[PDB]
Amino acid sequence: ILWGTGAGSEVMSRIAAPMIGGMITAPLLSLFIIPAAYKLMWLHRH
Amino acid sequence: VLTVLWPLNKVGGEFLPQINEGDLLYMPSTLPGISAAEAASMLQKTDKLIMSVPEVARVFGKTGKAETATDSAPLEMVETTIQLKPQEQWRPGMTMDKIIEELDNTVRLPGLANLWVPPIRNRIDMLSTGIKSPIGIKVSGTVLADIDAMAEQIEEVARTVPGVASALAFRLEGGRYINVEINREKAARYGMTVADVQLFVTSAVGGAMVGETVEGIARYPINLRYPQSWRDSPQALRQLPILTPMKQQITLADVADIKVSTGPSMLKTENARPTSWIYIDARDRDMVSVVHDLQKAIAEKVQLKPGTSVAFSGQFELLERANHKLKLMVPMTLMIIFVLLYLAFRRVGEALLIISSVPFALVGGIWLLWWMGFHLSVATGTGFIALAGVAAEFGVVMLMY
Amino acid sequence: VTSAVGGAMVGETVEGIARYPINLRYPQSWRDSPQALRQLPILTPMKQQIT
Amino acid sequence: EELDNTVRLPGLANLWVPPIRNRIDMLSTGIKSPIGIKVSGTVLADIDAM
Amino acid sequence: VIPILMGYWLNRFLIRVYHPLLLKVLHWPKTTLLVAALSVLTVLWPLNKVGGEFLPQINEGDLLYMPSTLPGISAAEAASMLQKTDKLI
Amino acid sequence: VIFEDGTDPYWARSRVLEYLNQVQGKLPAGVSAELGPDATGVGWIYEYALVDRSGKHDLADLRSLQDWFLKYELKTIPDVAEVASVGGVVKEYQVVIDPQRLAQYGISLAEVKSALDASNQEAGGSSIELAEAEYMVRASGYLQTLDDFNHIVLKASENGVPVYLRDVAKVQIGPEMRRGIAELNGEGEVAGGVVILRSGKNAREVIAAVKDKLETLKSSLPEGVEIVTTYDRSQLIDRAIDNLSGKLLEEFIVVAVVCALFLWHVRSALVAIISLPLGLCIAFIVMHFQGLNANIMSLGG
Amino acid sequence: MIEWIIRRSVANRFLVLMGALFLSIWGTWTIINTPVDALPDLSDVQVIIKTSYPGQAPQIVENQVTYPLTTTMLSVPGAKTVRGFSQFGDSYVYVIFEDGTDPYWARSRVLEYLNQVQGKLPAGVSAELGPDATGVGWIYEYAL
Amino acid sequence: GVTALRSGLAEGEKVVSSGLFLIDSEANISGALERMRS
Amino acid sequence: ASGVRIDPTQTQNLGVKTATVTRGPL
Ligand SMILES: [Cu+2]
Ligand SMILES: [Cu+2]
Repeated sequence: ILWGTGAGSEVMSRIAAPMIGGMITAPLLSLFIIPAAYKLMWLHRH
Repeated sequence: VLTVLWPLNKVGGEFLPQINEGDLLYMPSTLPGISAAEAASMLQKTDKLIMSVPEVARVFGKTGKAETATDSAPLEMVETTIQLKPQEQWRPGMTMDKIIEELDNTVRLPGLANLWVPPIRNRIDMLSTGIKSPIGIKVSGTVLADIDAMAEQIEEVARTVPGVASALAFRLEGGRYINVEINREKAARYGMTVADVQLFVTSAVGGAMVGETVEGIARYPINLRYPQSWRDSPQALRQLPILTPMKQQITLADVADIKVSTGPSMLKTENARPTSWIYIDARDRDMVSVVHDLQKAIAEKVQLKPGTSVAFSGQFELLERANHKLKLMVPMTLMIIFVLLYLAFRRVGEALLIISSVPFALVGGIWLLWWMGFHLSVATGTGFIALAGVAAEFGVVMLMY
Repeated sequence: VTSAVGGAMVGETVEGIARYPINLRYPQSWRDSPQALRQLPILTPMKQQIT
Repeated sequence: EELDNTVRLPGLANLWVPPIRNRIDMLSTGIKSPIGIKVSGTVLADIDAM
Repeated sequence: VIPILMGYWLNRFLIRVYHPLLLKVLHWPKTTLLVAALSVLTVLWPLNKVGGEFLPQINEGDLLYMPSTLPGISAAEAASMLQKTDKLI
Repeated sequence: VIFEDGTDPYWARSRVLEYLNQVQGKLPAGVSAELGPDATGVGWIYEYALVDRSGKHDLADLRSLQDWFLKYELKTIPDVAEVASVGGVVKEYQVVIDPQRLAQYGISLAEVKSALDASNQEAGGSSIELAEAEYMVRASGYLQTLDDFNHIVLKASENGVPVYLRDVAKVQIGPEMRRGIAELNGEGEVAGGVVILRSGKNAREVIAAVKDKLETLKSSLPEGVEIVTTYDRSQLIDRAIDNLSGKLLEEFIVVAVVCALFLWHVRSALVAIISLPLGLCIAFIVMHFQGLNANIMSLGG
Repeated sequence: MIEWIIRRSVANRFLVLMGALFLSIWGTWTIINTPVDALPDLSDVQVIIKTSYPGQAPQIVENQVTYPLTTTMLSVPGAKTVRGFSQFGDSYVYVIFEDGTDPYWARSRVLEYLNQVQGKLPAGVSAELGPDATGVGWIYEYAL
Repeated sequence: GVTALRSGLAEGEKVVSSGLFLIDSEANISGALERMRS
Repeated sequence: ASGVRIDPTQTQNLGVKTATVTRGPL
């Protein structure tokens, strides 16, 4: 749906792009952040 | 996130949506006051040019308007429909951007300023009563003569305050007239009353209808009129033959003076009084401040003649509303965000992680907007919202683990 | 009765947005009292002059 | 009280009421008496006699 | 919020005033209630026969003056009349 | 037309309309059937009067001033069903036929009227192409000067000498016929108007919107012209609300005094008070559902 | 609680399968019957009143038709603003409402203040009401 | 718009310019003029 | 019981246009 090949695709791509590059850096980097954040609370809960 | 988000927003940012249909709409506008003959000829000229480009199959043109309360275009403005050959039949190396480009370069005539738009999108824009400028000024009054001067004198104090501006008193002119100004005293002499003289105007010199033939389901008009030659020119009217009540034989000029003159070509009025507009705007720029600088500016350098007023309205009508109103929703949504995170974890410090680790899902999405070239719109804002939920969905399952 | 002795309206002047009434009538003195009406001058079709 | 004693003219029977309450009473089509009688007919002359 | 914020965020003589009174009422328990529920019937009966007038009235700041006269008045005299009263008001 | 109490107003109005459509043609010459405004017998929100003791204007002026500037500035305010003019004099071009001039000139009353009502219109004679342009054929004929009156043709001899209206009558300008008069403070009769609110809508809202709209014309009105106000509803509304606000701040303190009187630990007072706002919040929220007005009595309980 | 709803749903494996069929069949029915259009969801709300007046200058059209229409429309309940167009030959009057209101309401609303303005109109010019469509209804065009 | 006067009043005298102090619909001019004096 | 006195005559101080008598030609 990203490739604007066809009709009605002019908008059927402007809504997907945010979730293409957005979900490229979200999950892979959330599993870095989530732990790196759940570990800093063992320094205040201890 | 902060570092990449900052210089990644300062990049392009243009108006919101565009939907391209198969066939396209061609609207070319010209000056007002064009004849239904020349305007029709004009329509044929362009249509034959539009046909020149091998990519087009049909061209259904239209000047003026059709018998419907939805169409209201003047002859000076033509709405032409263009259907193109199947996408599989175009020339080897061509697109629609190229087609539209070739059309705008082929189809064009003096005075006729070309323009191209989508059918549906156009129709919407059409019946759309409203104002395009982000900031607009409505000077209403009793007599057009006065208000028209206001706008003129307001434009003078418009290009003297942060923001570009333009008048309107000029957009609303160009109508051509031939005035039969009846002389009551002259007419009286021959025994004719103002109305009597006017008949030779309405019916004699005008294509005035007067009856209908009932032919089955069909119904056609019957109208009285002189021969065209008797009404060719202004002079012709000054020698318009009149058979007075007293069987006297005179000319129209014997009971009236006729003079050519320009004037209004359409009277747009709002609220039952005559109101001329003033279209002021800026490319990009700010909003909630300019109209304030003007409500005090205009009313402090130009005296409003007794019997008129001023009103401010533009594209910020529903802008300042939605905008400010979203600032009354985003807290509600955050307060419902926490209610859902505290609902499955209950650890306060845990909820914070989600509503703060989301920018990663955001920052990465925009770097793709620049690459592909996508534009900034609400559609992208919709994807980014669903994206925020997608990211927050990776966090809840991870925290739980 | 309607027009002569009454303030009967009969037209309107189109003045910009404004619109004012035009009415025909005799002089007030010709209609002061009942007796006045019994001597209301009438110009009959046959150019006769009666009350 | 001072108004009802100051403001008064022959024939002109005075009365005092609230604005809003009056306006309501005004457009109020109806009958004030606890019991009312409507004698309707064809010619006023007859019913008025009823 | 009661115990969650009352714990987070002459009382002797006053009670005394009422106490003996229960010892005073628990005397002839059944009959005391039949004279109290009788003081209701007894007090309610002559307390209703007192005044009883139409329902509501709402007084606004400014007031409305309606004065009516006989019908058949001229728009001249009626206008004059209006000025007369207004100057008195 | 009275309905069964409870029925939707607009239903009733859109109902009566169908049996008023077929009765429009049956009505006399030029009398029209005006429908009641979208308001009731309470919509009367704001009244005012136009005055001018400089002597630069008069009744005729003021009412016109009200009918072509004011009414149009006020009827354009959100939720204002109607702006009714009150006790004013409307300029009337009154042509006074002198009976004797008629007899002397051989003109009849009947003739003058027909002649008058045939010399006050404008005519359109289609268009006329030239220079590939579209020229529109306009024709004058409206009455403008009093001369246009004096010069209404009644009779024209074969000779060429006409007989005008000025020969059978004078054309004085005067007032019209009035159905009601308005007088201000006993020291002068003037014209004004009342602002009537769309039945269901908000009072104080419109009242405010209106007032500030007037604080705009106070620099657009002619010299000597000033708008003296005669009736403000916000005054009472504001006071009734300020009353309730104080009493609700009364019992707040009263409770804070009692529950902190027998219970020394005072922090138990402020926590017992938050039951009031909520007891009222959860109320106005359900009140909105029914969409019922919040009047003086709906503030009594 | 969230768990229990998942527990009893573990049971009734047959009902959930049927409740899924009543949902899949109820969805297959509406995915078709529901109005499909490339029509970009409308725009604005207003009632149109066009009155044709052949061969009449913009000014005369104003005084004879547009004026009495617009001015008398000022008092139609629900009218935010009123647009008046006096073109040489036609009179397009627009009555704009508060976005959201029912179209037919507005139309059945404007009608009452157009009933009393019909007789006031010139000789034989009529007040035509806008169609039951918007600025997108233009579906199919053709030529003979 | 100006009437030459034969008598009745001398030069200078200020005079209101309105028959708008009476009601066009039979406000007996003689009587309505009386209300203005006492 | 109010012997309040009032001016019976018609009164107007809120809108009356006045003109001055002149000597000149028609
Ligand atoms: Cu167009
Ligand atoms: Cu009353």
